[PDB]
Amino acid sequence: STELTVQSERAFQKQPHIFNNPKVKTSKRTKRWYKNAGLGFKTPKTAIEGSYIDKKCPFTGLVSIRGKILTGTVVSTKMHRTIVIRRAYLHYIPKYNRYEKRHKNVPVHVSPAFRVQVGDIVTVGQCRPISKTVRFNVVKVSAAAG
Amino acid sequence: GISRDSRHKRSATGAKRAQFRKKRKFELGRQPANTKIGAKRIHSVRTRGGNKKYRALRIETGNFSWASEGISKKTRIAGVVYHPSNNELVRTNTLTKAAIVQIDATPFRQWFEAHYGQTLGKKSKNAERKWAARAASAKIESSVESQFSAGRLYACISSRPGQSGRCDGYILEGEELAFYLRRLTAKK
Amino acid sequence: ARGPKKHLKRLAAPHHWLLDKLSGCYAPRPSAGPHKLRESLPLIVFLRNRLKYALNGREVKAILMQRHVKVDGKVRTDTTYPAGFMDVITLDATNENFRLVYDVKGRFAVHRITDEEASYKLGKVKKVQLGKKGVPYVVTHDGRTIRYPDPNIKVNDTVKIDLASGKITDFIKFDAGKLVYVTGGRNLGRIGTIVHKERHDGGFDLVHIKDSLDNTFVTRLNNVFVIGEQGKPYISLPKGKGIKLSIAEERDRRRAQQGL
RNA sequence: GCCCGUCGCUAGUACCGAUUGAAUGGCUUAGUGAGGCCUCAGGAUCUGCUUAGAGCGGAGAAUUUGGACAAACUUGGUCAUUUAGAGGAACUAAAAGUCGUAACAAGGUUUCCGUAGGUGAACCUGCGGAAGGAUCAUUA
RNA sequence: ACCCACUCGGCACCUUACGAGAAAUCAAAGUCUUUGGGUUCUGGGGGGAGUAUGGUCGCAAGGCUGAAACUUAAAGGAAUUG
RNA sequence: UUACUUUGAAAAAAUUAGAGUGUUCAAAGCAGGCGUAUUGCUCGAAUAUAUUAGCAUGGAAUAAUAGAAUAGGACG
RNA sequence: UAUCUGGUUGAUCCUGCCAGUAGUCAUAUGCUUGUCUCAAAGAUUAAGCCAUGCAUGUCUAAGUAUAAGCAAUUUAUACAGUGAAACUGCGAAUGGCUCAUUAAAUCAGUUAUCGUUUAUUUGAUAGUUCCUUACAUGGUAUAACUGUGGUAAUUCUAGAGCUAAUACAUGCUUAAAAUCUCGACCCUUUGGAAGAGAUGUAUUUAUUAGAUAAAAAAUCAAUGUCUUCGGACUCUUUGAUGAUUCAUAAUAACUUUUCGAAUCGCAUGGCCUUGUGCUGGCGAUGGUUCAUUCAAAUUUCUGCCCUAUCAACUUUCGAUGGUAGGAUAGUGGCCUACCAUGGUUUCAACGGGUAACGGGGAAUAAGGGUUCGAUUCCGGAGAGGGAGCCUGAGAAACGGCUACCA
RNA sequence: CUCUUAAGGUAGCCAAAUGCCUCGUCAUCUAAUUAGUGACGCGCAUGAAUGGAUUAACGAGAUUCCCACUGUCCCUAUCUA
RNA sequence: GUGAACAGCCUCUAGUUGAUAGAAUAAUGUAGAUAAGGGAAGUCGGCAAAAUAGAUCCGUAACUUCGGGAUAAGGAUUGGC
Ligand SMILES: NC[C@@H]1O[C@H](O[C@H]2[C@@H](O)[C@H](O[C@@H]3[C@@H](O)[C@H](N)C[C@H](N)[C@H]3O[C@H]3O[C@H](CO)[C@@H](O)[C@H](O)[C@H]3N)O[C@@H]2CO)[C@H](N)[C@@H](O)[C@@H]1O
Ligand SMILES: NC[C@@H]1O[C@H](O[C@H]2[C@@H](O)[C@H](O[C@@H]3[C@@H](O)[C@H](N)C[C@H](N)[C@H]3O[C@H]3O[C@H](CO)[C@@H](O)[C@H](O)[C@H]3N)O[C@@H]2CO)[C@H](N)[C@@H](O)[C@@H]1O
Ligand SMILES: NC[C@@H]1O[C@H](O[C@H]2[C@@H](O)[C@H](O[C@@H]3[C@@H](O)[C@H](N)C[C@H](N)[C@H]3O[C@H]3O[C@H](CO)[C@@H](O)[C@H](O)[C@H]3N)O[C@@H]2CO)[C@H](N)[C@@H](O)[C@@H]1O
Ligand SMILES: NC[C@@H]1O[C@H](O[C@H]2[C@@H](O)[C@H](O[C@@H]3[C@@H](O)[C@H](N)C[C@H](N)[C@H]3O[C@H]3O[C@H](CO)[C@@H](O)[C@H](O)[C@H]3N)O[C@@H]2CO)[C@H](N)[C@@H](O)[C@@H]1O
Ligand SMILES: NC[C@@H]1O[C@H](O[C@H]2[C@@H](O)[C@H](O[C@@H]3[C@@H](O)[C@H](N)C[C@H](N)[C@H]3O[C@H]3O[C@H](CO)[C@@H](O)[C@H](O)[C@H]3N)O[C@@H]2CO)[C@H](N)[C@@H](O)[C@@H]1O
Ligand SMILES: [Mg+2]
Ligand SMILES: [Mg+2]
Ligand SMILES: [Mg+2]
Ligand SMILES: [Mg+2]
Ligand SMILES: [Mg+2]
Ligand SMILES: [Mg+2]
Ligand SMILES: [Mg+2]
Ligand SMILES: [Mg+2]
Ligand SMILES: [Mg+2]
Ligand SMILES: [Mg+2]
Ligand SMILES: [Mg+2]
Ligand SMILES: [Mg+2]
Ligand SMILES: [Mg+2]
Ligand SMILES: [Mg+2]
Ligand SMILES: [Mg+2]
Ligand SMILES: [Mg+2]
Ligand SMILES: [Mg+2]
Ligand SMILES: [Mg+2]
Ligand SMILES: [Mg+2]
Ligand SMILES: [Mg+2]
Ligand SMILES: [Mg+2]
Ligand SMILES: [Mg+2]
Ligand SMILES: [Mg+2]
Ligand SMILES: [Mg+2]
Ligand SMILES: [Mg+2]
Ligand SMILES: [Mg+2]
Ligand SMILES: [Mg+2]
Ligand SMILES: [Mg+2]
Ligand SMILES: [Mg+2]
Ligand SMILES: [Mg+2]
Ligand SMILES: [Mg+2]
Ligand SMILES: [Mg+2]
Ligand SMILES: [Mg+2]
Ligand SMILES: [Mg+2]
Ligand SMILES: [Mg+2]
Ligand SMILES: [Mg+2]
Ligand SMILES: [Mg+2]
Ligand SMILES: [Mg+2]
Ligand SMILES: [Mg+2]
Ligand SMILES: [Mg+2]
Ligand SMILES: [Mg+2]
Ligand SMILES: [Mg+2]
Ligand SMILES: [Mg+2]
Ligand SMILES: [Mg+2]
Ligand SMILES: [Mg+2]
Ligand SMILES: [Mg+2]
Ligand SMILES: [Mg+2]
Ligand SMILES: [Mg+2]
Ligand SMILES: [Mg+2]
Ligand SMILES: [Mg+2]
Ligand SMILES: [Mg+2]
Ligand SMILES: [Mg+2]
Ligand SMILES: [Mg+2]
Ligand SMILES: [Mg+2]
Ligand SMILES: [Mg+2]
Ligand SMILES: [Mg+2]
Ligand SMILES: [Mg+2]
Ligand SMILES: [Mg+2]
Ligand SMILES: [Mg+2]
Ligand SMILES: [Mg+2]
Ligand SMILES: [Mg+2]
Ligand SMILES: [Mg+2]
Ligand SMILES: [Mg+2]
Ligand SMILES: [Mg+2]
Ligand SMILES: [Mg+2]
Ligand SMILES: [Mg+2]
Ligand SMILES: [Mg+2]
Ligand SMILES: [Mg+2]
Ligand SMILES: [Mg+2]
Ligand SMILES: [Mg+2]
Ligand SMILES: [Mg+2]
Ligand SMILES: [Mg+2]
Ligand SMILES: [Mg+2]
Ligand SMILES: [Mg+2]
Ligand SMILES: [Mg+2]
Ligand SMILES: [Mg+2]
Ligand SMILES: [Mg+2]
Ligand SMILES: [Mg+2]
Ligand SMILES: [Mg+2]
Ligand SMILES: [Mg+2]
Ligand SMILES: [Mg+2]
Ligand SMILES: [Mg+2]
Ligand SMILES: [Mg+2]
Ligand SMILES: [Mg+2]
Ligand SMILES: [Mg+2]
Ligand SMILES: [Mg+2]
Ligand SMILES: [Mg+2]
Ligand SMILES: [Mg+2]
Ligand SMILES: [Mg+2]
Ligand SMILES: [Mg+2]
Ligand SMILES: [Mg+2]
Ligand SMILES: [Mg+2]
Ligand SMILES: [Mg+2]
Ligand SMILES: [Mg+2]
Ligand SMILES: [Mg+2]
Ligand SMILES: [Mg+2]
Ligand SMILES: [Mg+2]
Ligand SMILES: [Mg+2]
Ligand SMILES: [Mg+2]
Ligand SMILES: [Mg+2]
Ligand SMILES: [Mg+2]
Ligand SMILES: [Mg+2]
Ligand SMILES: [Mg+2]
Ligand SMILES: [Mg+2]
Repeated sequence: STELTVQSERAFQKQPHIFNNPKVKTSKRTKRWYKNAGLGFKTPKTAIEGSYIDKKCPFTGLVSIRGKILTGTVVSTKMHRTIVIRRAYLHYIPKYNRYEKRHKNVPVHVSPAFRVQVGDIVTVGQCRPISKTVRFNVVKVSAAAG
Repeated sequence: GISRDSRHKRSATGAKRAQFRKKRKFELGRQPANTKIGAKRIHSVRTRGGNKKYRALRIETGNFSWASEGISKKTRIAGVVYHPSNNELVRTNTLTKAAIVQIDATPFRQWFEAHYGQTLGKKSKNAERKWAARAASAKIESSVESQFSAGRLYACISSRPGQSGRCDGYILEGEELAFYLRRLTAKK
Repeated sequence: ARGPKKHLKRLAAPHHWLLDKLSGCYAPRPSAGPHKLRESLPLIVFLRNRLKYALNGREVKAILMQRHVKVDGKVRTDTTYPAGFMDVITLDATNENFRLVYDVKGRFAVHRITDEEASYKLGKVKKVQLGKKGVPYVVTHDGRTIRYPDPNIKVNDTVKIDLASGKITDFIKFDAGKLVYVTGGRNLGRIGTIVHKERHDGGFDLVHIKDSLDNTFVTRLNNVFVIGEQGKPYISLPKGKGIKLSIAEERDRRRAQQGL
């Protein structure tokens, strides 16, 4: 997961209404717009200091996290800028006064700010339909396992 | 009519779901108006809840903005050149967003020479007052000046012509100007 | 289902109207109001089912169309008009007035206030924002929007409101230990003071409460209405003053005043 | 005594079955394709602006270019549910027919198993089992 | 190599029922209405029938999987006396 | 760090349970009750419920889970 | 509201089913049938087909009356009482019915809209319109109506002539500033100055602000005041959120330029130079944005019955994702273009069945359960089957239209 | 049980390229079928390397039907060497 | 050259231009063609004739000696620039 100079698309990649003037000159030539997701979620280093665009990123992008916030472990990284999380849970079946183990998979967009891999319990939260299946964005990432 | 529903689609598991109900107006969609250069013709659409969308059909001459100058004048919009989605729009010269068109540069040339006083790219004592102050900001770009020699400038449609009815944009500057240049020459 | 629903069925109506099961299939379906018809009193319910002045459906109209009733200072023609919390309802030819306030069981109580105290009302400021030209504005629970308000007023305050004109006569902020009427919930209709406001980021702040008899209980911030300064409301509460006497305690008081 | 199978008659259920068997519905490849909607047009008639008369604008019917939507017809397939059938081949009912007597006594060749072949019928024989045997037993 | 005592781990055996079971019997077939250490498999009256059908495996004989209609008040186990 | 456990909030009305009340009894209903019965007083319409999910909360047993092994550990 | 009995034998104890018993807001049927209260009822078979009737229409003082309409006798000579028709307005998207589809679908409880639309209702919001010639109020067009007509026939209509508006199309109008540009002429310094435009609101794009947490001196361009040849620098404008590119404001433009009252009813007051001058009362209907209300659309989490004689499924031709666009009221593979190869599954996908609309609930009454829910409430779907659509705030409507099939 | 002459048609198959009666009978196909196919079988006179039954693939072999196709026909006409 | 190709069609080299000839254009022939609507009703029988046809993509049943059946069946495409 190493992104290039990030300007490779048939379209130009820039955050909306972010204009660094050609006439005026600064030390780092172009500006950067990041934000604060809220709910005590640290908007990380790579976002502010990265080159990426990602109009779908929880920061540096046009989405907004509201509603549920969920956890679960990364299953599939195979996609691009989205991933699959697996939230395991039990289920109470009263007749036998016992539990059965169910599970659900959540497709979730992942910012190029974060780096995730098969492993990796990860915190994720819901922002609007971004694509088809995906209602959730990766807002927080811990390490994997031993 | 066209349907925006997600239930004609397949489930993420892949299964094909039975038709649960009929089509309802609020999930509809309508036909693109593929707006091309020409004597202005704009059709009204009666939207949801009344109101109006405006179909761009033939669009010449709409508003454009020179970013760094902070000024906006109206010009002709010759045609398209590039387009990230479909070259078909280039070839057919259709106007949408992200268009990268070419516009009349002359009303954009006039403002400059009647402001900064330098003719572009080669009495009234109250005027030399002003032109004195505004200098030292009077260098634009090597890449933004050269197009004034031709008479047409590189601009990108930022409106949604089939929606608003206006076709508007902003002249290309900075690296964004460079990005589409490295396209036009290394593509065509 | 193709549009707006113009009917209400009996048994689907709000429980706090205390309608009877039989007598019809339908309720009045309050009009589109200042108040949500969920929590609201249609004029017909008040006049006919509470004041017992009107005996009919046709009779309630004969009152209104006789120009009799007003509400919050202004005459109200509408049969189903949804008089809500903290309203006025003046009848000149009967000389009375009523401020609508909840029971300790949670129903709208039939509560007479005098020719004054029906001057002003209280309302909870739901939002405060910037309007056109820069003009700030504020709006109450009942949908009164009041312009150029006090920069101190934020959401979850109350506002004392002159009727015949409008605007704002002082106000009461929201902090520890203020008088509060409970707008809806399990504890709806109770009165108390603020033991704490449990903050919750992303919705549903819990508000701790203590009443005159030192009972504790919690509800939603959205249902917490500030009615004034501790032990001193800004309006006139009815009997029991929202004290929530226990069911066991109730039985005695009924068999107490019952004798000889 | 109990008791097996064939054979013989009476009634009943399902099965196999030539019919490239029928019927109903869903999803469908192909071909064709109404209708309104969008769009390129068209311009019966009627008609305003600047200046008999000429230039530029608006209103608009039939008709029409292209497009998406798309019923539906024809022909195929697929899935479902139901169903006709000469004949075939079972099983089940009803009893004291016919043939013998396989099993129950060491049932008169102990019985039974898997397998294999054979026989009007139960059955008979080969091999390897088991004991649920007719032997819990020959340091003698 | 033999004897003797101890101790694991074996193929069985004997006596007692402490218990258990319908009984025959059982050191487990006990620790079960004082009902739960963990876990796998199967059975749910007798037939019809391991039949029909589909699938699958086999060169084949066959194996694995495996119904329903319908029929029936018994079938059965252990033990007792004849 | 979860699973769990308590308290709560937010839970439609009917319906179930259930308080009250003399529909003549009752099934019901949510009425009613006292009066001076010549321009009247007045208490009601309680209460508790599927226990999964979600939300807030107290609990830290039980059972899980992470943590310094070629130190790439902690600390100022 | 913790029970059992009858039946396999010569008798016996077991296994085991058959049989009995009781309940059912559970249906049919038979026999019988007096009184009060109460009241389910073509769901099941066939969302099969239906002769006829009915079921959606609607006027206040307060849009439009010259009815060859009724009525008194109108101060009523513009109208004025009543009031058919017809115009404009609004509704006809509610109800009521049915359970045919529908198995992650609907639905429930629970979230979301920092992802949209909203008639109405309630609450606020508007001095700005012409520019170089109605404001004592512009223009025509038409229905009803009358009259000449066609067709077997319909809630069919032709053409001839009248006349209205809150219909249709038009269109003036008002304060004081203040900031912007551009700039005739005067001509030196730290130099200036008439008067010519521009500024309501909305539409479209671009850019700017929407900020602060703790304190000190040096830099450059031109000023931003100011005093007395000494140059001083005093002061940073936020509303809200967990969170925004939010509210709101700023500049440059843009627009077949949105709204900015040519509108009705009751009154008849007050002023003075007395012109029918000037000014005035409570109402009704409107209208721009905003909030509100009645809603709508999508949406988070978790939860469905039988089936493996269904084990792999999705990806032609959208299957999963990325970008851009288009379309929508708006998010989104909703659609298109390009690009990647993703997405689901033994924790049971995918497929099949359902004599399946989901739920609130119902029957049964040790506990734990078993069974049912077409059906009074809520949500959903549909109006013979399918699709398409006009009007509209709201419909993919059927007691609306268009087509096909039957 | 008998009988002449050794036995006395088993497994299979069938109106079969083997059946007289015979255009057997039943079903199927058709408006109609001495045709075809499926059955039935005391089979004049099937029947086991005189080989019996089955059989994928193959065939200028014999046979029936279907779709397509057509002057084969209705019903004939015209053109060129 | 076209093409899968020693195919068929046209061509360079080379060899031929030889097969009695002239005039007509009846009938019937021999050989080559086309037919409205119907579509095997023709006939012992579809005899003859007609329809199919290359290539690319798609899809492809029973049965089976598992090798086949298979080009099964059924569809779409095809120039030029
Ligand atoms: N890098 C400079 C800029 O930083 C900006 O972000 C910073 C501030 O502009 C932003 O300010 C927020 C603002 O976003 C929001 N819309 C309104 C809010 N009142 C402001 O302030 C907020 O942050 C400040 C601290 O800066 C706090 O003191 C304050 O309590 C908090 N409300 O908080 C950020 C603090 O680091 C943007 N990311 C972007 O424009 C740009 O990157
Ligand atoms: N009602 C008759 C017809 O129903 C049709 O609709 C049918 C379908 O929508 C639906 O059919 C389903 C089908 O979707 C699904 N994929 C398979 C399922 N077996 C079918 O089911 C149907 O047929 C089966 C028998 O096959 C019946 O047992 C069942 O009751 C019936 N619903 O059920 C309906 C049949 O009742 C059409 N609306 C129309 O042609 C006609 O009205
Ligand atoms: N009767 C009033 C109440 O209705 C409620 O009805 C439920 C639904 O109507 C409502 O559903 C959502 C709601 O969660 C959400 N916050 C707002 C949303 N508009 C609602 O959904 C609505 O739109 C969807 C989609 O078009 C429809 O399918 C649905 O019928 C409709 N109610 O959520 C409610 C609770 O799940 C409940 N039955 C109950 O609280 C109460 O009876
Ligand atoms: N035609 C088969 C039908 O099977 C039905 O049920 C059958 C099975 O569903 C049921 O269970 C069988 C079991 O017998 C067999 N010996 C083991 C097998 N795993 C089980 O199978 C069943 O359960 C497993 C999960 O355990 C599922 O994965 C499987 O799909 C399901 N058939 O047992 C039955 C077979 O004995 C009914 N018996 C009847 O409808 C019919 O017999
Ligand atoms: N395969 C087609 C190829 O093209 C030609 O064949 C085509 C034509 O020659 C042939 O034409 C035949 C005609 O010959 C024959 N004698 C009569 C037939 N009706 C015609 O054919 C056509 O007829 C009409 C249209 O005219 C349609 O109804 C019919 O479907 C069509 N096949 O139709 C053939 C297409 O089906 C050449 N014979 C040959 O190159 C090759 O066969
Ligand atoms: Mg990635
Ligand atoms: Mg569609
Ligand atoms: Mg109402
Ligand atoms: Mg609700
Ligand atoms: Mg029989
Ligand atoms: Mg088709
Ligand atoms: Mg068409
Ligand atoms: Mg039979
Ligand atoms: Mg047969
Ligand atoms: Mg005998
Ligand atoms: Mg015998
Ligand atoms: Mg014997
Ligand atoms: Mg013997
Ligand atoms: Mg013997
Ligand atoms: Mg003997
Ligand atoms: Mg023997
Ligand atoms: Mg024996
Ligand atoms: Mg033998
Ligand atoms: Mg025999
Ligand atoms: Mg046995
Ligand atoms: Mg017990
Ligand atoms: Mg059994
Ligand atoms: Mg077997
Ligand atoms: Mg089998
Ligand atoms: Mg025995
Ligand atoms: Mg009760
Ligand atoms: Mg342990
Ligand atoms: Mg027995
Ligand atoms: Mg019984
Ligand atoms: Mg019915
Ligand atoms: Mg009914
Ligand atoms: Mg309805
Ligand atoms: Mg289904
Ligand atoms: Mg819900
Ligand atoms: Mg006109
Ligand atoms: Mg006319
Ligand atoms: Mg006329
Ligand atoms: Mg903005
Ligand atoms: Mg009003
Ligand atoms: Mg794949
Ligand atoms: Mg399609
Ligand atoms: Mg995308
Ligand atoms: Mg997009
Ligand atoms: Mg969208
Ligand atoms: Mg793939
Ligand atoms: Mg159904
Ligand atoms: Mg059900
Ligand atoms: Mg239901
Ligand atoms: Mg019970
Ligand atoms: Mg119970
Ligand atoms: Mg029990
Ligand atoms: Mg039904
Ligand atoms: Mg049912
Ligand atoms: Mg309903
Ligand atoms: Mg019908
Ligand atoms: Mg209208
Ligand atoms: Mg509908
Ligand atoms: Mg309707
Ligand atoms: Mg319809
Ligand atoms: Mg109807
Ligand atoms: Mg024989
Ligand atoms: Mg012979
Ligand atoms: Mg023999
Ligand atoms: Mg033999
Ligand atoms: Mg024969
Ligand atoms: Mg024959
Ligand atoms: Mg044969
Ligand atoms: Mg023969
Ligand atoms: Mg024949
Ligand atoms: Mg024959
Ligand atoms: Mg035959
Ligand atoms: Mg025979
Ligand atoms: Mg024979
Ligand atoms: Mg004979
Ligand atoms: Mg012979
Ligand atoms: Mg021989
Ligand atoms: Mg021989
Ligand atoms: Mg022979
Ligand atoms: Mg042979
Ligand atoms: Mg062959
Ligand atoms: Mg052949
Ligand atoms: Mg052949
Ligand atoms: Mg042949
Ligand atoms: Mg021919
Ligand atoms: Mg070649
Ligand atoms: Mg060749
Ligand atoms: Mg010769
Ligand atoms: Mg000659
Ligand atoms: Mg000839
Ligand atoms: Mg010939
Ligand atoms: Mg020809
Ligand atoms: Mg012909
Ligand atoms: Mg033809
Ligand atoms: Mg044909
Ligand atoms: Mg023939
Ligand atoms: Mg013939
Ligand atoms: Mg013949
Ligand atoms: Mg031939
Ligand atoms: Mg020919
Ligand atoms: Mg292939
Ligand atoms: Mg095979
Ligand atoms: Mg083929
Ligand atoms: Mg074949
Ligand atoms: Mg081509």
